[PDB]
Amino acid sequence: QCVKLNDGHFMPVLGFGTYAPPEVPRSKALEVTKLAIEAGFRHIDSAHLYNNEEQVGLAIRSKIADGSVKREDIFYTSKLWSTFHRPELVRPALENSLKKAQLDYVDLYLIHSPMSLKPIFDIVDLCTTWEAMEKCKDAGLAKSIGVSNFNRRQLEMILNKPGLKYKPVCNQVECHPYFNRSKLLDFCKSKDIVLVAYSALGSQRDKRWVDPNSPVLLEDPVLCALAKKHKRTPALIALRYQLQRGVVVLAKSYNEQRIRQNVQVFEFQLTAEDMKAIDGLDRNLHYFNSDSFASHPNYPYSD
Ligand SMILES: NC(=O)c1ccc[n+]([C@@H]2O[C@H](COP(=O)([O-])OP(=O)(O)OC[C@H]3O[C@@H](n4cnc5c(N)ncnc54)[C@H](OP(=O)(O)O)[C@@H]3O)[C@@H](O)[C@H]2O)c1
Ligand SMILES: CC1=C(CC(=O)O)c2cc(F)ccc2/C1=C\c1ccc([S@](C)=O)cc1
Repeated sequence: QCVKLNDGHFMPVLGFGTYAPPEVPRSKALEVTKLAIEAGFRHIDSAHLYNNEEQVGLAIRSKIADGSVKREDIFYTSKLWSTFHRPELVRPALENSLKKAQLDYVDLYLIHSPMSLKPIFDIVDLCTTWEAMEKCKDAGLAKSIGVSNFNRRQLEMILNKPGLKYKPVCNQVECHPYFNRSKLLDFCKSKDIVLVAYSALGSQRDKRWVDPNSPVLLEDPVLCALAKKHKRTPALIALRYQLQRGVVVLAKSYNEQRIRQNVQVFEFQLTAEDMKAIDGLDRNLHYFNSDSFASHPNYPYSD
């Protein structure tokens, strides 16, 4: 199914995450994005940062070419990287992501992060960045625009901007049973802003930003015990948890079996008691936990 965004467009509630670390051959993104679409994924999450937009757009275009899907059946997101926050850089950055993917438009374009970088940190009025995203939606380059990694105060800045034309349709943030974002989720729902969860499965645990001593979400005993009760898997429990909270959830897998497993999230449900047990896992744990973000003046978790 799909959720209706506050601008009238529609977002599929389960999305495929395309990020893989640079040790993975660029060509794997092409193969696993085709598998994801074959499996039933219709929402595809990419970013300038991921260095995979050529491969991901080819996968989408290839699945249009063989008649498996139409362009309008695919929801494709890209993101503005943080060295392009200056308003004059936003449109060219988007047109580059479009040229790489070879698409006429993205369904969704996000400010990837509030933590601006020199075009070394930068100081940018993100309200001006936002005005330039608005113009991109006006131009038809992005169907919808939104933000990623914004905390409540940074989102309020956008929402209270003098002469705002379009609300962010979404805030894409770290969100999973260890860090379930209940308060931010409530705030978003009160503004008809969709919360989209990334690292919903515990993150890739990349050693550059994630402490390998952090607990492994998918080994959690409550998730395991739920997975055994429903005869599903811990990953599926964690994904279904978000859908029943009204969260759009991403899932990265470069594995053929797992990509196909993840679509099973539509095939079952959890009870109130299951949901309450999962909500009781919350421990304020963001897996991305690095000096590279934490020392930034607009670090979202400075809270
Ligand atoms: N906006 C941002 O700042 C931001 C930040 C992080 C992520 N994201 C987006 O969100 C996407 C997903 O988040 P993430 O990359 O942190 O990964 P994730 O979705 O939390 O997945 C973590 C690991 O879960 C494994 N997995 C997938 N399905 C599984 C299953 N059924 N059972 C067991 N393990 C399974 C995957 O390993 P395998 O590949 O081996 O299956 C994956 O590497 C990202 O790729 C990117 O598209 C955005
Ligand atoms: C892999 C990665 C992600 C995850 C994703 O989007 O899937 C990410 C998300 C952000 F909001 C910001 C940075 C990153 C990132 C790599 C990265 C980290 C620090 C820097 S610099 C040293 O500040 C540059 C790049």
